[PDB]
Amino acid sequence: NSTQMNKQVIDKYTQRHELYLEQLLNEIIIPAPQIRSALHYALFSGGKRIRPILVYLAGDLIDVDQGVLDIIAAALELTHCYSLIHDDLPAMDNDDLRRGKPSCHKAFDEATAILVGDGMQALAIEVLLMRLSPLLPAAQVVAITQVLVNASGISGMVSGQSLDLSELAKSSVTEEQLREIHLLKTGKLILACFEMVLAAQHEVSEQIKSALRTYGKHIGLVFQMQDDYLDLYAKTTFATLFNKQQLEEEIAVHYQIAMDSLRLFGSKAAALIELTKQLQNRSNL
Amino acid sequence: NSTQMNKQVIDKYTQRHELYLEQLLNEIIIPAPQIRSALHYALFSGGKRIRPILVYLAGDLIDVDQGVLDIIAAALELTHCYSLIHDDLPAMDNDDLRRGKPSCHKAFDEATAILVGDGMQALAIEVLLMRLSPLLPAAQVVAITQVLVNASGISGMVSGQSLDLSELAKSSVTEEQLREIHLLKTGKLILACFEMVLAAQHEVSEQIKSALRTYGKHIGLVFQMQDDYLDLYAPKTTFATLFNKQQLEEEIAVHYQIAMDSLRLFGSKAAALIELTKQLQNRSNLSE
Repeated sequence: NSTQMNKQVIDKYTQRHELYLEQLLNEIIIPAPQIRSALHYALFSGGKRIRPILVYLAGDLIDVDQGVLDIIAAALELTHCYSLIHDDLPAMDNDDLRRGKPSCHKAFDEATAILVGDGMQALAIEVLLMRLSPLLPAAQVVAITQVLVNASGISGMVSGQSLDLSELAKSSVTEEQLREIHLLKTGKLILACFEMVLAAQHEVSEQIKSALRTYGKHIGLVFQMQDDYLDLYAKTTFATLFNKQQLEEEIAVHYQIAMDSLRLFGSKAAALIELTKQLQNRSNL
Repeated sequence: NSTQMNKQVIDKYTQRHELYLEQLLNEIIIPAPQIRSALHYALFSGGKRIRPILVYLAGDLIDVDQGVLDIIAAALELTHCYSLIHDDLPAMDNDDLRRGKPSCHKAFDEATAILVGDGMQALAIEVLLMRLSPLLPAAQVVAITQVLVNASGISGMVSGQSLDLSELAKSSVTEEQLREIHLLKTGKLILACFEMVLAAQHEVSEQIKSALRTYGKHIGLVFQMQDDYLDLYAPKTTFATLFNKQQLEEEIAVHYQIAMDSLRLFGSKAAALIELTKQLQNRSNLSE
């Protein structure tokens, strides 16, 4: 009943987000029609939009304008999707397929896949700088754009993916290195949802900052724990380092920490709690 | 004296730029050894890099802080370098050699080339945001970064390179289309040198703005004319297939002449840039 109301809040965020991306793409001057077509193809591959959903939900918690959350969600989804297209390339993960359809470089060509990835990374910065300027002071525009580029660059995602491709091949890798790799590759951009939202206000409570930072950290880690779990149950991963009921144990523990950090917000977090329960339920076998 | 006073000014600007890049690179947390190794391999070479110099020389003309200039020029080279690494890949221009040495994917692998390119693009923006913020008002920081990201993205460089690959294969390309493709691919980024420099000041005069913009448009165009002139004559569709030898030679000359005359508002203050322009012109003249 209130499960029904909460799922609809999430669904309305998803549909709002996807509509906003269409409008945004249409508003950009793109002299090469192949870039426009491949961008659309890439951006609409059936992604679950978890990074936008988190931006809206965490943004609701601290009452930022949904117009602002529209910009931030778009930026992150563009960044995330650029990385997917590049990761799919033959030189990296070499994925012929993404979900149902062929992957970007198969539906178009490799050059187009590379260039589109390059363009979406830039577009995400363009979108923040041009559309956050009328809604927010310039120092706030700088601060949140900083967060994205810190997390996505050589200090984060770029190093993390490099290490994902090189290190995981051999069996010299420790749990500590695996955790570090995943924190850089996925963990930091998941964090960036919460950091970019927090950087919309001047002075947020330190208890609120810490609660969202705890949720972000532990949700980002546990997704990967869940991914490795599912991979093997439905060379070295979380499934190699932990056994069946041990990796299961880790899943529940990190979800509980994530759940507990939201107790501060009480009623206001019921939709985020509901999302967290669905995400946890992806492994309820 | 003055034929070597201004010549050494150009030499000193490369040295300053390379030294600023090293310091910058050695400060960022780069958790992957492959990344910091390939970054350093790609970013440092012999000879001079034209975009940072143009930033320095245009920045001098309107007397902006040289600390600011270091940052803008670094971000520009990082953006330029990322694009070269990506264009060098087998999916695109397929270059085994960048200049004289093996390209980034040949010295390392294609994944490292893609990723380092990806990280350089992000770094250029990081450098702009963190380093300009104690020096300039936040509004200017935003507008400076806007210029680079508009010129480098899908409305500019990315469409420019996509159309360079798909359309130039055909020989049905007009002079009009060829001029548009090169403006999107390189023209806008070269123009960004002058435009990012202009966004450092609050009340720049429109006669100054227009004088830089004219130099920028004609210089970015004529480099590509020179490139097409060079690798056909001295050592598909190009400027060298659409213009003949003598026509191209005059097109080179006229566009450089327009570029020279654009700086006469500055006068003797521009003598550094004029000598560089004449140096850039004469790598087409050495055939004659």
